[PDB]
Amino acid sequence: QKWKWWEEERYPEGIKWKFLEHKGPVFAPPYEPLPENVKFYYDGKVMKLSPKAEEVATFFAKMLDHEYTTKEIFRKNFFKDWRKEMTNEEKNIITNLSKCDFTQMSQYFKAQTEARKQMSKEEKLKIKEENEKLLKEYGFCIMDNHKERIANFKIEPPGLFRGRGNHPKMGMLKRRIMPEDIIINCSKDAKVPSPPPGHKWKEVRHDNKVTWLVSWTENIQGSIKYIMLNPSSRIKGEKDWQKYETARRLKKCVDKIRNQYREDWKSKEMKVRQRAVALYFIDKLALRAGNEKEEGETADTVGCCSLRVEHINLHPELDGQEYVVEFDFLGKDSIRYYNKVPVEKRVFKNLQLFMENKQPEDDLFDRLNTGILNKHLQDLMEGLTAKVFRTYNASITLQQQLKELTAPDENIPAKILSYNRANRAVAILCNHQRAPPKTFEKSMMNLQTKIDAKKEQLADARRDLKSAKADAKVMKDAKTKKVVESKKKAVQRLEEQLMKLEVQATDREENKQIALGTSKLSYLDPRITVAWCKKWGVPIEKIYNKTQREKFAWAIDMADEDYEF
DNA sequence: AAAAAGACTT
DNA sequence: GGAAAAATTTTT
DNA sequence: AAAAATTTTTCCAAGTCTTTTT
Ligand SMILES: O=C1NC(=O)c2c1c1c3ccc(O)cc3[nH]c1c1c2c2ccc(O)cc2n1C1O[C@H](CO)[C@@H](O)[C@H](O)[C@H]1O
Repeated sequence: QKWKWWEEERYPEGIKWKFLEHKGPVFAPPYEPLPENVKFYYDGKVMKLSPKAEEVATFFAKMLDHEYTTKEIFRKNFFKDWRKEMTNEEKNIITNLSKCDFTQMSQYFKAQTEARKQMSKEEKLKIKEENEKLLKEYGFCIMDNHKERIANFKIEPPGLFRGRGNHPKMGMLKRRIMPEDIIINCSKDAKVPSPPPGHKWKEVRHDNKVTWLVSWTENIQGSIKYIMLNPSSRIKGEKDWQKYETARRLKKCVDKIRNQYREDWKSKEMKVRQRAVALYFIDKLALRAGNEKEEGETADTVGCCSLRVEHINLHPELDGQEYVVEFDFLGKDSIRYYNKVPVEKRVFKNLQLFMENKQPEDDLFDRLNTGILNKHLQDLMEGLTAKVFRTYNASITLQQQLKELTAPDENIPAKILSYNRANRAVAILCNHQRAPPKTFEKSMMNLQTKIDAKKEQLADARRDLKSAKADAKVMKDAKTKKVVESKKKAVQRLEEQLMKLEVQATDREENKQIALGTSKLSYLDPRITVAWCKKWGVPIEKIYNKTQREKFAWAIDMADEDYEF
């Protein structure tokens, strides 16, 4: 049938749903104990571990081939949380982690992973079918007259935290979520889910002000984790559309604001002069608005409104250009932003006033935060917040670059290269850097020998064409004229295959150190892509995959070739 | 306000 | 949503 | 067949921003 929610009357602000019914969450598979043959050693003597401690042991044993299991924090934190999980007799023997031997456990787990790849077709088909019924019983929920798919109905299995970068809590045990940790959300008129036999849920609420189905607190940072609906849903979609419409509401007066902060660099007060240079960095240079986070709980990473004096270095003339600012800091997910950038005169002179009488450990932009920045952005435009500047700047840049890289005479695969090249341009700006895959980028040798193999085929096609024109000299008739037709059609068809493999090769080389993914899903308006695909006749299925085609369903229907962001 | 929470992004 | 796995696929 | 490159689920957190409590 297919529900077109985008044609319906917008949902009144306040309420998110009227009805909500779901079979609750699926719990993480229980611990399957280690057999009599797999032994844990301590001080070279055998030790049978109690089911609680043996479970945490398995969590360290599996990551043993990694490099972080030698880090001080990972080992301190781990051993702390492991000592808790032990019995009073084990706490007395096991004084340190360094005298423990996990090798037999680690080998068993490297053996089971290997034994799972050698599993028979009859067995694999049995797991894949009982996995697809789990998806039909717990995978969907009812939300207002329609069935909507759930995002992550499965609850996270217990293991060890690593997080990203230099984390202070890395190594800590993520404890198993029991039904008693779960808060349920459904309507009054709905069938409240039944908890696992001989268990009870923490609290069953009916909050129609919220979009979640199940929620709970996780022990590492204490933040609330949620079971939300799949992107194809109304609730996640109507909001994603709204986002991209508030990026357009910025476009019609962006130049007005971009020519306001410029004059504010010459302002009277210090607070007004800081807020303006901050806004410049977010807009033109693409920085996330740095929210102040607690120290010693998360990694030391910053953003704009949280940048420190040590993070930026000033240089007058570097390699030929005036007023250069050198950025060197770890952003979200510990990803480094290195940027040497020629700015205006009044900016470079302003940064000196901010770094005046301050130490390297102090915050560059004092008398400012994200809330002080956002209050001004609300009085500049309704709904405007600091992240709309990444959405706008990304979406507009995708449109400008497509209007430049799409040649009307190009064939279909070459047009795709253009969209990727334009996607790439947005990935570099919005800082979605990546590290080259370990030993997998050497398979570039195997992709080039597919292009050099097609040249071997064309070096026989061009020399097959030369036997069509050299035989036209001796006896020219209707049978010899067909050899100049059939052996010219082949040269053109093998040449369009070499072009296709040279197009798809330039993609992988230039897109080595960046990622299109984040931008594609969360920053680029899909209507810009659909308009493009309808304009050049390129089928959408060649740009958007199975998942994204369902997420952006609203853009695939409602959007003509004439859409202008 | 000004932390501390809770809800959605990315 | 990127990085690692697993369910598929193309080269061997 | 059986090693190997490409493709799609399943692991794992870290931000932005609004809403409570203190
Ligand atoms: O960029 C990301 N880095 C991440 O580590 C990440 C990201 C995204 C993400 C980026 C763009 C986007 O559009 C959606 C997205 N969902 C993410 C992550 C996670 C993520 C990480 C750990 C985890 O346990 C659940 C997660 N979900 C998930 O996102 C939500 C977290 O509450 C849930 O819907 C569910 O856990 C699962 O989908």
